[PDB]
Amino acid sequence: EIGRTTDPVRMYMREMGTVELLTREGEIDIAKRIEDGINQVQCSVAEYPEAITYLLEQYDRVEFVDPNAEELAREKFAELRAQYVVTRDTIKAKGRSHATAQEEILKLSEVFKQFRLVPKQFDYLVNSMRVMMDRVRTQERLIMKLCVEQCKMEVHRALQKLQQIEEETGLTIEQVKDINRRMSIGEAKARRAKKEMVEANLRLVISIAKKYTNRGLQFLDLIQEGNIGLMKAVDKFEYRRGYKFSTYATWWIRQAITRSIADQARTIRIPVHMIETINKLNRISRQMLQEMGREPTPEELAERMLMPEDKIRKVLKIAKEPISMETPIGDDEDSHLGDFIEDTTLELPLDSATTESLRAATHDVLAGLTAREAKVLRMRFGIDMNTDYTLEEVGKQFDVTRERIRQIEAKALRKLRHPSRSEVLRSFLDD
Amino acid sequence: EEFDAIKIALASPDMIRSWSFGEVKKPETINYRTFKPERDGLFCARIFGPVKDYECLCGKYKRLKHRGVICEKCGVEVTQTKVRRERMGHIELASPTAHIWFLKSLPSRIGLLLDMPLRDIERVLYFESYVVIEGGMTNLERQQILTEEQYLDALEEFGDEFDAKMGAEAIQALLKSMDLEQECEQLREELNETNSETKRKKLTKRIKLLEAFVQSGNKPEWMILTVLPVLPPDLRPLVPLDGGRFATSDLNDLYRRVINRNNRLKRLLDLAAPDIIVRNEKRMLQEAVDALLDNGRRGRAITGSNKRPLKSLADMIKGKQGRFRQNLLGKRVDYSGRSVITVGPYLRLHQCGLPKKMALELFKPFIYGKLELRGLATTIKAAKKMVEREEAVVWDILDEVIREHPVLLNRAPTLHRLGIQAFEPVLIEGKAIQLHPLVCAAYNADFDGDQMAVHVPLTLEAQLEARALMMSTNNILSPANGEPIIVPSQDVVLGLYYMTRDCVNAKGEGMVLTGPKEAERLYRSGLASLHARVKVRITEYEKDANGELVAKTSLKDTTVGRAILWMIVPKGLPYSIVNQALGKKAISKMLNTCYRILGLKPTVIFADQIMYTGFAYAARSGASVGIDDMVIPEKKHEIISEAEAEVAEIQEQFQSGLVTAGERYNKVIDIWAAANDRVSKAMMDNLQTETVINRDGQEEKQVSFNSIYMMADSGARGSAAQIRQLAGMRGLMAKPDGSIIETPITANFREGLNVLQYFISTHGARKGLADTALKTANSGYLTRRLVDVAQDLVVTEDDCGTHEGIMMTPVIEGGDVKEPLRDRVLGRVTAEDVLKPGTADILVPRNTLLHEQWCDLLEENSVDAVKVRSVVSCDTDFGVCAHCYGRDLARGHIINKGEAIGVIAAQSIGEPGTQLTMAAESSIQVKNKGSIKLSNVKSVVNSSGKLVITSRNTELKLIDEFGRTKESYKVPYGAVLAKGDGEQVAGGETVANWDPHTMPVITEVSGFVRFTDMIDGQTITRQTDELTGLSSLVVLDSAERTAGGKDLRPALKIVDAQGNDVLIPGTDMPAQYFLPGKAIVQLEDGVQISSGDTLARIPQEITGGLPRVADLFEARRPKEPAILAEISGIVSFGKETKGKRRLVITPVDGSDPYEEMIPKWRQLNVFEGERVERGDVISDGPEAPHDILRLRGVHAVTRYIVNEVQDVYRLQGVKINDKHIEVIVRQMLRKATIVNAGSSDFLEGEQVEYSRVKIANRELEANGKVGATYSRDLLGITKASLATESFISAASFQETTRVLTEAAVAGKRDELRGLKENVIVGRLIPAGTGYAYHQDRMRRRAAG
Ligand SMILES: [Mg+2]
Ligand SMILES: [Zn+2]
Ligand SMILES: [Zn+2]
Repeated sequence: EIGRTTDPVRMYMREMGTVELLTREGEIDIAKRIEDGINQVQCSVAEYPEAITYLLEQYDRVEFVDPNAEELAREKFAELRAQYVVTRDTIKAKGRSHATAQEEILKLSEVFKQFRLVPKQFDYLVNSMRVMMDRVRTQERLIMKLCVEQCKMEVHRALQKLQQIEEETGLTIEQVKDINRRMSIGEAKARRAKKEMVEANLRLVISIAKKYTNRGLQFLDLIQEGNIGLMKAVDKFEYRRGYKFSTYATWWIRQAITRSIADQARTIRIPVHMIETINKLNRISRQMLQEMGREPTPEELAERMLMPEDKIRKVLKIAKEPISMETPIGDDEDSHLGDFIEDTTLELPLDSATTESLRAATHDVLAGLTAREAKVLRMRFGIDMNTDYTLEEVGKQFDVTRERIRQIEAKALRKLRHPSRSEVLRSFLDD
Repeated sequence: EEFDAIKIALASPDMIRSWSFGEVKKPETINYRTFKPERDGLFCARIFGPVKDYECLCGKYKRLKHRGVICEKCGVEVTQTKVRRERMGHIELASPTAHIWFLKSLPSRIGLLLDMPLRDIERVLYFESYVVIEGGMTNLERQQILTEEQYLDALEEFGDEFDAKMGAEAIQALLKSMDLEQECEQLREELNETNSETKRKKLTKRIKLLEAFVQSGNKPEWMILTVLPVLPPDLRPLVPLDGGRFATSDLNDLYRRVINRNNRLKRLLDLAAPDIIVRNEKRMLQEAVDALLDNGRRGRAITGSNKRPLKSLADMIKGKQGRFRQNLLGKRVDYSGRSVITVGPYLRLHQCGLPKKMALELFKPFIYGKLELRGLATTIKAAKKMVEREEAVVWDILDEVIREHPVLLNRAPTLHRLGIQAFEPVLIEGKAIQLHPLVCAAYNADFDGDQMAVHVPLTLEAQLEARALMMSTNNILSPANGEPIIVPSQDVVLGLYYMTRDCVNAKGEGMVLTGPKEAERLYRSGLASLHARVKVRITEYEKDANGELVAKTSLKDTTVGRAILWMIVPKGLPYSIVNQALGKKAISKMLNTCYRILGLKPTVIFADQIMYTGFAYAARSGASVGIDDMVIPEKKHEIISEAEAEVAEIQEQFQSGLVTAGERYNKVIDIWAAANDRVSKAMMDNLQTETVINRDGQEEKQVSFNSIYMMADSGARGSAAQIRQLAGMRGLMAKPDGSIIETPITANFREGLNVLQYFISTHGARKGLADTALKTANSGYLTRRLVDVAQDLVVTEDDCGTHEGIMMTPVIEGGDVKEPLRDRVLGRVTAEDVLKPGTADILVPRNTLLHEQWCDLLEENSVDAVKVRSVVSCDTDFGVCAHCYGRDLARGHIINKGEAIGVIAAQSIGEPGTQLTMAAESSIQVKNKGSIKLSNVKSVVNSSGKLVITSRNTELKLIDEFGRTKESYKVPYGAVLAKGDGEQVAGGETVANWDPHTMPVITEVSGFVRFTDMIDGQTITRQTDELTGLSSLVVLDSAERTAGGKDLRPALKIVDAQGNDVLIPGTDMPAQYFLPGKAIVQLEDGVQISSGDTLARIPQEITGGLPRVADLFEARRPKEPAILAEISGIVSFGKETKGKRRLVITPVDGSDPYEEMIPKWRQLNVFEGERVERGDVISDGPEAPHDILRLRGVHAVTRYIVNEVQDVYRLQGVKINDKHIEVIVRQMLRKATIVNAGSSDFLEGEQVEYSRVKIANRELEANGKVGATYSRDLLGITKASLATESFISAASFQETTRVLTEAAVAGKRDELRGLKENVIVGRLIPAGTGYAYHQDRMRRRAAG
């Protein structure tokens, strides 16, 4: 049925129309499932002990306040450290994965979950698992390939590397694989859960956006930026608070849309704070105009904004936006503003010829002067040579005396001030 | 720096990175307080170069010690500023994006490679459906569209072998995987089995694309973008306007949004978003790129802030206001000025008056230079101050500078090459340019507010070619036709007319004078009149056999005025030139004679002196215009009243019902036309020769000295129609569109119109005025197309050595001779001499230029047909030889090697375009006495002894005593004649007679008639009439024929009493007269028909303007084309199918039968098997040039186009030599198509240049091998100009995007041969003065 509606807006609305809204029950349902996935991944992370070691060591290295447990940090972590250390010994006690050691690990995770962790450390912990997982998988894909293709159940030669991998890792591969795949499953559940709310609330994004569409960036840019905001809001929402989802989401959507419309949408990028001030200026001007019945003078406007006159004037001049080079200035649409603008960088052929003549004349006048005087003047002002050498360099080159160079220059100036020699240079009088 | 050619090709991503100096990552332009550029924004100094010369932002690495060294801390290199004009950047797209030009620009190259319909690529790109890249498992294949749910259905089952993708990644993966060689060979094989014409041609074009695409070295992957380049900042500036505002180009905006969408896509992918959101972003990125590359082609154009669409790159190239036409082919210029023009009559033909102020400004630097030379100013600044204060020495220096320095004067529009001419300046005061009166005609200038532009040539070569090629004294003949352009006009003609004319007895009859000097001394003393008839002693000179001037003295009868005029005439001309009352034609002929006898310099001086004398004596005449000078016939009101009363009686007679509407209308119009003619003739009789003078006695009658009549006769300004309007009646008028109003306008401008008559005339006034206003544009467009087609023509060789030509005869349309030979052959080279040993002993030597003398010889020997070498047959490659061209009409000799023919031809044809606008057929009657000679006539004698013709093409002529043709006519089929061949007919006699609204089948013999295969009710209808009871038989056609009587073909058996038909002697044909459908025989079956009687009666019952010539040159196909006979042999009908008329031609000797479908309602001229030859006309209607070329050959189409173009111009009295139209036709037959397997790399159906085929063919035939066979194609102006071997010429002409796309894909190479090419690239053109230069470079190809 598609009538080749090339309009991207139509394609977007057609795609988004399929997913149907559901309220007051789903939001709770999906939020519960998200929290369940996160709890699963946290539990399985706590299961892996070397991650706990690494995190505790990293905490010790670096050294943040008010932890949500249903020198404060150090004294609260002292007993957790003692518990973890005494749990290591029990793991060494007669069972690698003994039920008692597992119960101690469970209680350690239960205590640990009661604390709050910065998300970046959580990601660091996940990558600390990913790196070793990839290393072990990479070093062993070749051995699995060979055993599958050649052996079909060398062997002892390949077994050395496998044993070395175990020695380096120092833990059972099977539990590592379990924790890694459990990471994958928990994360997959969480991700696939959040997609549902995101695809549900696109209409909300549409409404909030169209409230701002009046000639800004473009409709679709606003919509996409709002979708970024919606993803953020879905991340931050908690049903435990007991509120409706829309109430929370709308703030993040407005923030994202407005921040983008501030950053983009101008050729010369006014910062955010100035945009806020200009918006205040405009909101005040409308009201004040309808009150007085005319336009407000900048002085009265300054009185109302409680700001100095010069600040207001500066904002008024900053506000304006550039004009297109193709605006038709002629009444007939033949001539455009662009043809009307002049190039400033170029010099004039007249001045080029003048400069060349000046150089020639100066060379002629200098050639008539005493040889050492001429070379001294050239050496001092950088005439004809790439750079000018200072007084000290000239002194150490020709004659160490500093004041002698001063006297040389004085005599050269005296000579060239003699009216006979200067006659032509006077023609360069006005410049 | 120096180069040789320009090549175009696609850009690989690594190439685009190669151009780059860094990549642009943020959309920022500049900082809002300190306007310096931003770090990685669109204007960064690090990647595009430093803003201010030799100064980085920090300035630590300065003083030209570090050259090319990058200052690390600010990242700003220390070099010149100009680099911001040439450094480029790049942007690395997050998702591959299709290039719009190679997707939508039809025929959609991406579609051709993959063989997918466009809408499928569309649906894939916009994420609407999947596509299968690789089905290893047999279920699916490549390029199969998969719907959304269908992909789920196939994945869930099969999986893990199923590659399907969606969006531009999918298309790029498809292109990357496809192997060209395989399809090249497979399609090569596929054409070898079956050729469905449509399928065959589409396969040929796709194979062409693949083969070229392999050759060029491009890879299809590159049609889809991954890296996108960014144009240098200074070509899209952001500049501060004086008011504090900023002005920006639109590319800034488009680039910003591409960067924004790209950055946000990277952000989205980094963030692991749902799929609908990333699909949305991917579409918007693709759309932004499309809007950047070409706005609005994707349907909806992105509008700027204001209301209007942003203008993109393709917009910067394409239009009339793109780069190509507005900044490269023609550009604004220094050293130039402009002002109003005014007449200066004291000037010599090579001078122009230049204001002092304009001259002071134009020649500024020259003045500075010579002020410094003489020591008057020490330095240039002193020279400035000297000039701005205008000291006297400045004026002396200026007078010394301009001397001998020519300037160029131009008046737009420049229609032809005489619109720019070089003059020598004379300084004047005032502010208007003074122009010599004689050059106004060439410029088409009048002094009522016009303006002209002045340009200054600078170098020595420019000055010399202004003096030699362009000076006004070098241009006296027109290049279109040979006639002079310096032609005296209004006041000059009036003065010379008044001075020359003679009068009765007025002062000084019959004195005798010792030469002209006494005549002047008498006239200026008041002792005699300019008009006295006097006897004067005169000495002429006459050029001898070897150029000597013999002097001859005599006593002539002349007037005082003519004697005085004779003092001007250069010696060498006869006295008879001056001895009659000179008009306009006489003066122009006088100048032409002086030119072709004496040379150039005498004519220049003579033209001046004519102008001076004409002005002087026109002023002394004191001719004026009063209102009494428009006399009105004494009997106008009588004519008007008689016509009114007669029309009143015809209208009264109408109400008796004797007269219908059409009768009354036509009668009234005829009456008023007759009255108008009577009034006009009476007015001219009263006006023209109305002066009665006493000749020393009784009365005498002479032509009048009425001033308006003088302006009429002299040809100064008036005409007969204008005077008719002033003194007769204004005439009849036309309603807005076609209809001619019934009552005419009886008043004239002296009497004054009334309200209603004025309102009536306004219609025609406005219609004509709007016509001109809206006709100029069409003229301009036509001439532009013509100039672009034929620009490459230049005279290259001296003699191609060809033996071809065109036979030429005088045009004898209708009764009277439209054009003799001397106008039509003068100045052309005869090839394959025509000799006539016998009556005339005609000797024409080979290869001679036809001078006037040779033409005179031809006239006195009275020859009619001459074969002449012509451009269309020239054998030179990439040009034409001098000999095949002929004279250079403007100069007067064989044309020089290296001159640009094509532009001259196009200009000469297109220039007159502006002035170009927008039934007694019973028998044949000879006008003048002569002898009849028929040609191609099939005659049959009847019992009446009258010659009946059955030949389809019968032509009637009139040979005179000396053996020329004076008339020609087309005898229709079945027309009875009067006299046979050979006898002399008499003037006014009728020679043929036929039925106009009927084509009769005429009988040859007598006997009994049998009505065969024609039954009543099935084939004919019973027709019953009244008491007389005369019946008629009418044959019904198969359209209404019943199903039972379908196989019955009507025919008339001609039997005798025994039934046996006597056979025609020697010929074995059976007498089976199968007359086709609707053979209406009124006489019933069994009626004796005499020989020569009618058997059946089947009845047989033009733009002409600027569009007509535009259609002739564009080779458009007439809607109802006449059909031509392809192959000689036997003709018949065949089995009808759905009514498809079936025409079968089986050749008499050839075996292959040729079938033609024929439209149902079209009639057929021929009945059955005849002897029809190649291109024998069989239907009636306009003829198509394509068919002419295919069947008759190239000379036929040239002759056709020449004749039917020249009709349009002759009807307006516009003279153009045929040579130019021949040139255009040559350029219009450029291509050929190959039907053979030769020995070279060609194919079925390829179109290649005729010259290329000639080269390959002669190369192989030098080695024995047989070349391919070709047939020339005829293409319109626009097609032929768009199909050249050079993408720069075509791209500058028209349709830029399409030709650039084709060239880019095919990897073309431009070799810079034409004139437009070298003009664009800023070089010397290969014509005229520059020619020699290129030929040197040509021999440099020998040493490389
Ligand atoms: Mg005018
Ligand atoms: Zn620096
Ligand atoms: Zn030739």
